[PDB]
Amino acid sequence: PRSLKKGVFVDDHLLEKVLELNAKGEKRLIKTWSRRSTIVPEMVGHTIAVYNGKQHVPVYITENMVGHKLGEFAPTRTYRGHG
Amino acid sequence: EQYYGTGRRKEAVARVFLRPGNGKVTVNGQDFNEYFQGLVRAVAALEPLRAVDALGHFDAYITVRGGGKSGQIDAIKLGIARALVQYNPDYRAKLKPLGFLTRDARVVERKKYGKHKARRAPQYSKR
Amino acid sequence: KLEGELRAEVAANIKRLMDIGCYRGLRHRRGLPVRGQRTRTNARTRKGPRKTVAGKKKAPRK
Amino acid sequence: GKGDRRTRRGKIWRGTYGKYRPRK
Amino acid sequence: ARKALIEKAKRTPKFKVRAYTRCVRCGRARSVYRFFGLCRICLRELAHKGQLPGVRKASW
Amino acid sequence: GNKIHPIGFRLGITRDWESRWYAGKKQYRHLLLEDQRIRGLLEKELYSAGLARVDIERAADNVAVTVHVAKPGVVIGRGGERIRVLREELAKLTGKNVALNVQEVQNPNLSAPLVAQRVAEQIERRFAVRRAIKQAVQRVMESGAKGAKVIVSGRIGGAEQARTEWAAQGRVPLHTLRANIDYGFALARTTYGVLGVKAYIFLGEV
Amino acid sequence: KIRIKLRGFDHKTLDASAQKIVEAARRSGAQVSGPIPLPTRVRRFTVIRGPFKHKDSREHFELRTHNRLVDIINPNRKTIEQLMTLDLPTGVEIEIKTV
RNA sequence: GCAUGUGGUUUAAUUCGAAGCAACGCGAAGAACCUUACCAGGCCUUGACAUGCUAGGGAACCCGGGUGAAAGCCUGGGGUGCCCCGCGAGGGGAGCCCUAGCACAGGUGCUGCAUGGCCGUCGUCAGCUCGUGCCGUGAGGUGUUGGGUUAAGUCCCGCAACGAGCGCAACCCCCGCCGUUAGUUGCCAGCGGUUCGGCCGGGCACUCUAACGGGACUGCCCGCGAAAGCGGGAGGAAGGAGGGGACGACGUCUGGUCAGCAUGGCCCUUACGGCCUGGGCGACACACGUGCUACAAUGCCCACUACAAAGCGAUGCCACCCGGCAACGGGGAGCUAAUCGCAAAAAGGUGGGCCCAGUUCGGAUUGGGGUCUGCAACCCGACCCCAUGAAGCCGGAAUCGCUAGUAAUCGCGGAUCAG
Ligand SMILES: NC(=O)OC[C@@H](O)C[C@H](NC(=O)[C@H]1NCCC[C@@H]1O)C(=O)N[C@@H](Cc1cnc(N)[nH]1)C(=O)N[C@H](C(=O)O)[C@H](O)c1cnc(Cl)[nH]1
Ligand SMILES: [Mg+2]
Ligand SMILES: [Mg+2]
Ligand SMILES: [Mg+2]
Ligand SMILES: [Mg+2]
Ligand SMILES: [Mg+2]
Ligand SMILES: [Mg+2]
Ligand SMILES: [Mg+2]
Ligand SMILES: [Mg+2]
Ligand SMILES: [Mg+2]
Ligand SMILES: [Mg+2]
Ligand SMILES: [Mg+2]
Ligand SMILES: [Mg+2]
Ligand SMILES: [Mg+2]
Ligand SMILES: [Mg+2]
Ligand SMILES: [Mg+2]
Ligand SMILES: [Mg+2]
Ligand SMILES: [Mg+2]
Ligand SMILES: [Mg+2]
Ligand SMILES: [Mg+2]
Ligand SMILES: [Mg+2]
Ligand SMILES: [Mg+2]
Ligand SMILES: [Mg+2]
Ligand SMILES: [Mg+2]
Ligand SMILES: [Mg+2]
Ligand SMILES: [Mg+2]
Ligand SMILES: [Mg+2]
Ligand SMILES: [Mg+2]
Ligand SMILES: [Mg+2]
Ligand SMILES: [Mg+2]
Ligand SMILES: [Mg+2]
Ligand SMILES: [Mg+2]
Ligand SMILES: [Mg+2]
Ligand SMILES: [Mg+2]
Ligand SMILES: [Mg+2]
Ligand SMILES: [Mg+2]
Ligand SMILES: [Mg+2]
Ligand SMILES: [Mg+2]
Ligand SMILES: [Mg+2]
Ligand SMILES: [Mg+2]
Ligand SMILES: [Mg+2]
Ligand SMILES: [Mg+2]
Ligand SMILES: [Mg+2]
Ligand SMILES: [Zn+2]
Repeated sequence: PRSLKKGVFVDDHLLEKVLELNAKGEKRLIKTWSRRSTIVPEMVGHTIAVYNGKQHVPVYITENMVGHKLGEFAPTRTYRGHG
Repeated sequence: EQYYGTGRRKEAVARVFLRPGNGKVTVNGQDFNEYFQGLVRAVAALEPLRAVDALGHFDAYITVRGGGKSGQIDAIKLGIARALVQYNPDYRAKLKPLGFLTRDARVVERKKYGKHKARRAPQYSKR
Repeated sequence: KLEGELRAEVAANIKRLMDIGCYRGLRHRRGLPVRGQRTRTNARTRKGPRKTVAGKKKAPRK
Repeated sequence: GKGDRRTRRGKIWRGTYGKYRPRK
Repeated sequence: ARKALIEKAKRTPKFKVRAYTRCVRCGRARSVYRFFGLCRICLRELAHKGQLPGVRKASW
Repeated sequence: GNKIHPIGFRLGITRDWESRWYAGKKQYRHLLLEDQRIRGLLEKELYSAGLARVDIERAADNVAVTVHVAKPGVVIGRGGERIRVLREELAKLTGKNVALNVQEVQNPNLSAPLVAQRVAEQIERRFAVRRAIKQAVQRVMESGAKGAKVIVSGRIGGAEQARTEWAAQGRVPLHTLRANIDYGFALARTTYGVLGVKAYIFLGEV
Repeated sequence: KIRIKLRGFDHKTLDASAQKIVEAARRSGAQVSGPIPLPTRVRRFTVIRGPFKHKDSREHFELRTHNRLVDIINPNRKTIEQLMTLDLPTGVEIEIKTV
């Protein structure tokens, strides 16, 4: 995991959009590309559409899904089975 | 007073110093038998003496560096024989029969490319 | 925390992950590797024994 | 036991040091 | 060795870590030797020409 | 996938390097590329003068570029002007004190790189390829040489079928190490495509 | 008092140059520890021969930086005034440290 | 069982080539972004790069805001240099910049069956040929064949042949013995001083380091043979090519590669060019190839104790102290290095444990907690510690390697490289 000295990593510009959405009490959909961002408890209850290489898919953020990074909730490849 | 002989064997170099007396032998600041603690081969190193009958009539101050201990053994073993002749040029006659003056030319073979090992070719298996 | 009381926590830990709907979740669900291994070969301890299927005729003719 | 990362052999082969094969 | 990527190669990039070497000659990305800034093709070629100084052919 | 570059084989035994200097790991990378930028330019700018070798000796902030050329006047220039222009443009691209001297390849018939070239030109100028070769090899042996060999390969003539022509006289002992053997290679660039000329010249047993 | 290291690629020129320095220090009034052959640091390179595939053929090149030490104890002035007048091989680097 | 490559299938994309030996740990000696050629999305259009040209606006250049995932898009200020004419206002000009338009650049788009170069290959196999003479109407033969010998078209005898060229051999490198020159950062034999470390004096003997040399020729003896040469012995460190390297003949494969580079021809030019962010190359009902680790007692674990070589490193290797189970972190000496370091060599040796068990064998898989690199470890890094402790009890039909310091076995280094 990420070293504990440097805290966690979220892209400033996603963290940006939420603080404005919090410090105004608004719950409007967000889209981003930075899968790579951790999930601070500040994001909780929001909805973030994240890129999976093709589209943005909504990801409602509940409590228990905080330690993780956003990408874990939009798989990148499509699988059915073999026929 | 001393008699020297320089024995090498396969990346090992032995420095043999002979001085008559009891029979005791030092390698690298330890007793011969403590240095080669549990090595069977070790005894062979003192075959050059035994085959001229001068074991006991000498001591040895020896040093080795390089190789594994066995390599050091056949190097000492050379070095002693090399030394028995600077002392007594007539000893050659006794040693050359079993060829104790012969530097073992044998040595580790260059790893060659496209092999795994110099010879050990990679496996061809199936079709 | 020991015995079956520990089996509890590990079990309900994976359970969490599936219920979350995260990647490691799906991998657990579908019985695939989880820490990121290859699957085009090996990956056997996760999928148990080998369910051989049909296949084709390569490369020239037969 | 070269695959066993809890032996001297284990760390010897992985080229690492740990509890089970420390430096000095 | 598409032209742009030889130039991009030189562009000091947004992060220290997109630093990558190509061959000062062909521009080849892949088998590039630090020490010469040449690939293992170019190395071979210039070595035979005699234009890499003190670079002999080995043999032991 | 056959024969070894006759030079790199003999290199250090019967044949010398075209760059002679020392450099530690730190500096080498760039003094190399600096040489290659020099040899890049002088090669373009002097094809007219028929140039065999570009020697690059080096000190510290010093470069002794010896240029080996058939027609040494063409390099010099009328008045002495052309050489000054080079030396400045050199010391521009180098940013060091370039010391460019000129050396008269007294006999282009025993310079493989030149024999090579002369043929390639001939091939470009649309000359008969077979004759072109026998007649080149000819000229080489006529001038002392102990052996010689020229290989043109590619779309010979117009030719849909790319083949290979070659010819030799005397001994050209590519296996014999002590054999001084000059090699040179020329590339002919043509409306129908590109062909390569190798020329080997056996010069003397050492 | 004056210690000269000699590092170059070609060992003929390297060795030659060092003779031109063992004698320079003689004809000027001093004794000398001879040209000592320090070990030589080889840099090997192992390129695949062909351009594409065919990994099972390589070619081995090396880069041999040769090292000679030379010491001039009892260093006079008629010594130094015969050293900054030499320089005769090109591919040899000199470094002088009065230690 | 796992690591990699591949077939297939799947996919928005799983970039592309390699395809019997001679494709499959192969191009890749380093795919998280980059690489990167594929896919999705947002962007630029004389373009990220070359040399220019016509017309206008500008010194070049420097810093800040807006929007944005970034790219890009819009916008604010600072700045007036140089060359010529002039007293000056100022006109002209070089360079660089922007806008419009034109030559054009760019293309890892196609064709390796249009090519160069380089390589794989039969094959380090002993062959492939030419001048003259000779045989034959001629294609062609002779020589090169035959008998002996050889690793060898290597030599001997023979012969219508006598030679020669490319090949074999030799000249080059490493290893094995000795010499001369050389004494530091290496070395310690007798000696002086010792904090017991070659540490200090001192010395180069020895080891070594590394530059030049000597040495081996079937030379000697016996036996066989017209000869070449073969068997055996002596002296010798080495004996009949002493061991290993580099070195690939005329040609074959329409072999490989337009994706290293180069290049003919065909194709695209606000798109097949270029920038970016994200995804992919890592997908998984399956199949093969190459390998790692094992299935254990000639073993496993823990402790103590020995003996290497080759490399690498002053943007780095990091000794020693400290915290920490540890990865590692903080402090910090030496070293541009025969000095300082990486560095513990592991098998081995001595002691003790386990006692035939899916085990103190095996270490997959997963849960949890950390470390480091990196803008960033979800897809997809390695490492540490706790817990989990799968298959596997020596492998069917088939099949591979190796003839001596070889195989088997055990560790060590390096290239690429932030990792
Ligand atoms: N390189 C090379 O020579 O081959 C070597 C080996 O791989 C053979 C290969 N063998 C196998 O698969 C077998 N091995 C085990 C797996 C399965 C199978 O049982 C193969 O494919 N054989 C048949 C198959 C077949 C049956 N029917 C069609 N149409 N094909 C074939 O294709 N023959 C060709 C022909 O009939 O012409 C071929 O071109 C050939 C020409 N001369 C010979 Cl001899 N062979
Ligand atoms: Mg922002
Ligand atoms: Mg070995
Ligand atoms: Mg060796
Ligand atoms: Mg291989
Ligand atoms: Mg191995
Ligand atoms: Mg175990
Ligand atoms: Mg191109
Ligand atoms: Mg990189
Ligand atoms: Mg050929
Ligand atoms: Mg060709
Ligand atoms: Mg080969
Ligand atoms: Mg593929
Ligand atoms: Mg292609
Ligand atoms: Mg890799
Ligand atoms: Mg990518
Ligand atoms: Mg990208
Ligand atoms: Mg004026
Ligand atoms: Mg003015
Ligand atoms: Mg093009
Ligand atoms: Mg082809
Ligand atoms: Mg093909
Ligand atoms: Mg006739
Ligand atoms: Mg024949
Ligand atoms: Mg042969
Ligand atoms: Mg012959
Ligand atoms: Mg004493
Ligand atoms: Mg001293
Ligand atoms: Mg020698
Ligand atoms: Mg005879
Ligand atoms: Mg040969
Ligand atoms: Mg083809
Ligand atoms: Mg891949
Ligand atoms: Mg299987
Ligand atoms: Mg501690
Ligand atoms: Mg530390
Ligand atoms: Mg041990
Ligand atoms: Mg025991
Ligand atoms: Mg079982
Ligand atoms: Mg059992
Ligand atoms: Mg054999
Ligand atoms: Mg290793
Ligand atoms: Mg490294
Ligand atoms: Zn290149």
